[PDB]
Amino acid sequence: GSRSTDAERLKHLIVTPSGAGEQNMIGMTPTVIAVHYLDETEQWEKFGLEKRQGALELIKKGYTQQLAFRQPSSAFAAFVKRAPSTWLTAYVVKVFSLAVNLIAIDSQVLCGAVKWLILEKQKPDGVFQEDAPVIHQEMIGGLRNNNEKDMALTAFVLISLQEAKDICEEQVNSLPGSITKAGDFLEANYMNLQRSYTVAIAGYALAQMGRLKGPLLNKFLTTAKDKNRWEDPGKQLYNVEATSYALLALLQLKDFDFVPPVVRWLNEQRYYGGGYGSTQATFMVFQALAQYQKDAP
Amino acid sequence: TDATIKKEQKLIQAQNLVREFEKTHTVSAHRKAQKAVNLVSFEYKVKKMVLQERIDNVLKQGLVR
Repeated sequence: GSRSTDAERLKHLIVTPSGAGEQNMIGMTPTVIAVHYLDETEQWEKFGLEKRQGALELIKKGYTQQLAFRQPSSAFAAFVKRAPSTWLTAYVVKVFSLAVNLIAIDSQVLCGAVKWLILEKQKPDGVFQEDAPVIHQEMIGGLRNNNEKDMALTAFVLISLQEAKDICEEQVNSLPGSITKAGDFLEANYMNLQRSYTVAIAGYALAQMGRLKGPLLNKFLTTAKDKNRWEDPGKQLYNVEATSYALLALLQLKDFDFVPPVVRWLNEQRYYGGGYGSTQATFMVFQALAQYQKDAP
Repeated sequence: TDATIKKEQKLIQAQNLVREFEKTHTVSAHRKAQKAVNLVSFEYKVKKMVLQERIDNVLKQGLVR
């Protein structure tokens, strides 16, 4: 273990959700993840047990407001008559899955979205496609890049499906095979990957299904710069996001020998989330570190 | 129909953990009970609400560590 990131650095993450379909999720992200992170690292007594209830109310409030954007199909978009976003619907899946520990979450809402992605947006080769990009391109983190898009997006959607699996097992029959077809696409193409970001994200996707091994694992691990980070020329934020996915992959692998320099690089970023364009870095860095604090010896 | 047993078990798990939240009022227990509840089938739509309502109530009371 390493020291937990100090609660005080996280106070600004307790945020009102507002706006429409997209921006309501931008608001919901930080409070969701800050409560997740603080619950895991047990900082509530020495910080404000009662501020937790307030955050729980805000989360309840984002969830509730988000249902006003649920389309008949079970998909999501900024507005109810907007064509539904594959990325957004998968992202609502990602956040609500993590919030099952925190508030009432309706399975049918969550699994409905899962089912729609599989049924509507997955290709026969297992790729997921976005037919209606979100307005808020700053909220999709390193996916905003144009290269390696089918692999980055497919890994992103696959990750949501894997995080919804326990909750949706009994009601989405198609789910296990959808997971495998997506894995198949990622595995077949993983070795050709050029981008550190795509390597880290597809690596976490693959690892969760025990498919990151052999030459693919070696690819994953040797893409790290100095054994501590996954980075590309671009915004630093994508690199904190990619390194956080890579840490989740390491944790899945139980590669605790590789872990500590990666945790030290992240901690030394002093990246406390929040702000325009921070949705993916904020969610992912705190998901990763909470997982790290939960798992690591 | 192992699928009946699963659903039946989710229910007991949720009943058990909600009863236990009610006993300790911890964040830890809250988290267990809330997930458990959200895991119960719409098949038991009724007892699911009652357990959820039970959770919200322990939350009104207030948590302690």
